Amino acid sequence: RKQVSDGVAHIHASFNNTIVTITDRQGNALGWATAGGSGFRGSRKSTPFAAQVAAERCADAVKEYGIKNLEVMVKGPGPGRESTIRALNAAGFRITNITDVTPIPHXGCRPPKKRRV
Amino acid sequence: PRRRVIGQRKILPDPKFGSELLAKFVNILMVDGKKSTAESIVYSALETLAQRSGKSELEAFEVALENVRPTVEVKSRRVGGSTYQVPVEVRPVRRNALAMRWIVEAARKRGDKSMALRLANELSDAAENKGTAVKKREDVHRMAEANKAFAH
Amino acid sequence: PVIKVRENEPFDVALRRFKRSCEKAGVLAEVRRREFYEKPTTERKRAKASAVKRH
RNA sequence: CUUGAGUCUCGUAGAGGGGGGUAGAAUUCCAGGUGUAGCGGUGAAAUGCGUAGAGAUCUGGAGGAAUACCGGUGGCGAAGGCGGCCCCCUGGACGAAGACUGACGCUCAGGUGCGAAAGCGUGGGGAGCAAACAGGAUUAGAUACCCUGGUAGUCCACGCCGUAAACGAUGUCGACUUGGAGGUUGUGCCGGCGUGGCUUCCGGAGCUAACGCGUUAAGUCGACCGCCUGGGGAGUACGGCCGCAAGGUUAAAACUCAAAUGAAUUGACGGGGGCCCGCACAAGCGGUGGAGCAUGUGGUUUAAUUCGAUGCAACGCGA
RNA sequence: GCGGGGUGGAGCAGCCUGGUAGCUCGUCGGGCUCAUAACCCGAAGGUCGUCGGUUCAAAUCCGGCCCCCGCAACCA
RNA sequence: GCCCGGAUAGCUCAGGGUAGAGCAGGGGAUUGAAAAUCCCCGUGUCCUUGGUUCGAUUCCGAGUCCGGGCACCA
RNA sequence: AAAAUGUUCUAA
RNA sequence: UGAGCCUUGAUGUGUAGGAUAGGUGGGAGGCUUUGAAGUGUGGACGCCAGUCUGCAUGGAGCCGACCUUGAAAUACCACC
Ligand SMILES: [Mg+2]
Ligand SMILES: [Mg+2]
Ligand SMILES: [Mg+2]
Ligand SMILES: [Mg+2]
Ligand SMILES: [Mg+2]
Ligand SMILES: [Mg+2]
Ligand SMILES: [Mg+2]
Ligand SMILES: [Mg+2]
Ligand SMILES: [Mg+2]
Ligand SMILES: [Mg+2]
Ligand SMILES: [Mg+2]
Ligand SMILES: [Mg+2]
Ligand SMILES: [Mg+2]
Ligand SMILES: [Mg+2]
Ligand SMILES: [Mg+2]
Ligand SMILES: [Mg+2]
Ligand SMILES: [Mg+2]
Ligand SMILES: [Mg+2]
Ligand SMILES: [Mg+2]
Ligand SMILES: [Mg+2]
Ligand SMILES: [Mg+2]
Ligand SMILES: [Mg+2]
Ligand SMILES: [Mg+2]
Repeated sequence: RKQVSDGVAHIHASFNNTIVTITDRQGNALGWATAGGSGFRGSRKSTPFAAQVAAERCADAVKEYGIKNLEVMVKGPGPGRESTIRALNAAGFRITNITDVTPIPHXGCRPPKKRRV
Repeated sequence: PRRRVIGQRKILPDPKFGSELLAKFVNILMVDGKKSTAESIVYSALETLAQRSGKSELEAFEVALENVRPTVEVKSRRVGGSTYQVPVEVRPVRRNALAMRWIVEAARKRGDKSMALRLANELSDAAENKGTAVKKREDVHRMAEANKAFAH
Repeated sequence: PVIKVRENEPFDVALRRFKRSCEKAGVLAEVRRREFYEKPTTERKRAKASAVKRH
């Protein structure tokens, strides 16, 4: 509906999947797309390409809204951690402030036991 | 091989057209080491194609060939027990050889009377993107584009 | 790793600066080290092994 | 008597200990806003969450636990151990000058105290993690590894337990015996010259079965203590003491074997690491396995179906 | 006295609803392997406890007998 | 008996102007087998009939069967 | 990713 | 914030075609400088084929029936 032109991209990129959501500067989500929904499942859900595809099909999800000043707020140690920004730029968004908001505990809670593979 | 000292082998051109590509075609269609029979079959099929196409006797062959060449192949690579088939580009000589082999094996998998008729039909059908060799090209392209994520 | 793109700064070098900043801040190293719990004896042994190898 | 031991004076560093308070990040939950079809997980999946609106993003709130960076083969402590910041109480160590007591020392069976984690009792607390447990996979099976959850427990107060590869596998105290490179703490004189404490690596003599140790000795000695006497049986049984219990501690014998063992050497092997090669893969072409026949073999049969070869490297082999 | 059952070598379906005998393991033959197990590809294997009857046709439906599981056996 | 629903493929379900969306099955591909995923293929009077307009499942009429609610249930 | 085993004595 | 009602403004591109045309219609001329074919800007919908546009500049045109549709052009105009 209402154009915004000053949104923000949240890229939750983990080791298994990439979730990219274009929201407003108030945090209100406008659109979202995942590597698992772009058309990938399994070893392909976690490929830097899948995150690129998810970002490029999330960009065209938010077309009725504003486009001018998307900014990236990537989070998580995902394989699709920079290809998402590539796709966002290729879609036609100028990135003003690109930042990392990965949650780092300052100690925090005990992590799960290590996998014995 | 490990040494990788292989070079290139010169193939004498086709006597009737002076083309190394058509010589390679005659040579691929060979069975049990018979240059003369394969050459006769290729010549007859090309004459039929030229008569029914009106382009040329070598340009029409290249037109049919262009519509069946693959622009990308896929090479297997196991990672964790499962396969990770990675797409790779195909060198021009390899894509020529692949298209030519596909055309020959598609012509062999037909039901016409003689091999010359089978091959002429196959090239005519490939020039229109309707033969089974073109179907194999399309399947290879689609399956190499499906797992494009692995093309690092 | 908060960086604002400079006035008329090209995009590619901007996220090159972003990658350099996050590498300097060690975000990915911290996340990798916090994925699983390392027993204190294991952490001490790893530190000792790193010290011995470096020396 | 002062040189061992200790006291006093000033100063220094330190995750040394006990108590109280507080801060930020993060994980969980609760509510509310936006938003839509997947999240999550794996080697791949599925269980599990999700159209009752999840995941994602933003706002407010609750609670528990641990303190990223600093951070360092750094520091402190007898050992176990100790890591945000602040305050209160408190132990020890070290240094520079002196003054003081004047052998007041060292070790120590029994004794006493401290003593990781797990565990136990009572009362709280419970975010995350996670024995037991359930489910999904994997597998021939999988009472496991992997995944999804998850209770004791992990946290606090008090009281038990008193064991660990509680290890430097090296008891404590004192003296003596070439060096090198550091780290961390004081200190004098004048950026250098000296001087103490603790600590890391290398290495000389010497020692050791060797590996190695080597002024922080496993070198040369002295004092005292603990401990060993082949491998199993067995740190077990019985008895004693201790414990709420789990169990701890002290601790045999019959029987049985001719070994068990430590270090190092040469090979071999590794689902250890490298650097290479081979129709070994990859790229291709043609076959075998199907049919009929030939031939050899096994088996069966026969009076005999001669004997031998019989993984690769026997089977159109001796022939 | 009442109910259920008997089907390849083993354990279970097919019986209600007469014409259509299946699943897993096991066995045999060939593969992989230095061999065995696992695994892979093929095959054989039960005329249905027995007898009688109906029906064109019975494992099936109905009766007798045999064997085996249960259930019941109470008031004195 | 009335009211509310329908009848679409080997199977589950949409949609006056097109017969389709997916799942099974076969095949190609990788691959030791099983995989996920990739690609190709079909599976119809859209229950029968009558009116409709330039045709009809699509608007309606008469029925058959397949599910709920209610009523008589002596 | 899964990948179990190798009768007794003798070692020429 | 639905539900229902009354009115306005357009919506409903089988198949032809100039035409994002369902039926019906008094009936085939109004509109126009009471600033008009050509417009820049802005908005609505769109299976994006084609319609509406607030105003500017611009200047005064636009033109129905006639031909391929099963139907006829919103030139004036009425009921779903
Ligand atoms: Mg995990
Ligand atoms: Mg110390
Ligand atoms: Mg004692
Ligand atoms: Mg404890
Ligand atoms: Mg309790
Ligand atoms: Mg289980
Ligand atoms: Mg678990
Ligand atoms: Mg407790
Ligand atoms: Mg002990
Ligand atoms: Mg000891
Ligand atoms: Mg040394
Ligand atoms: Mg010694
Ligand atoms: Mg003994
Ligand atoms: Mg005991
Ligand atoms: Mg006892
Ligand atoms: Mg040894
Ligand atoms: Mg090969
Ligand atoms: Mg044969
Ligand atoms: Mg013989
Ligand atoms: Mg002999
Ligand atoms: Mg067999
Ligand atoms: Mg073995
Ligand atoms: Mg053995």
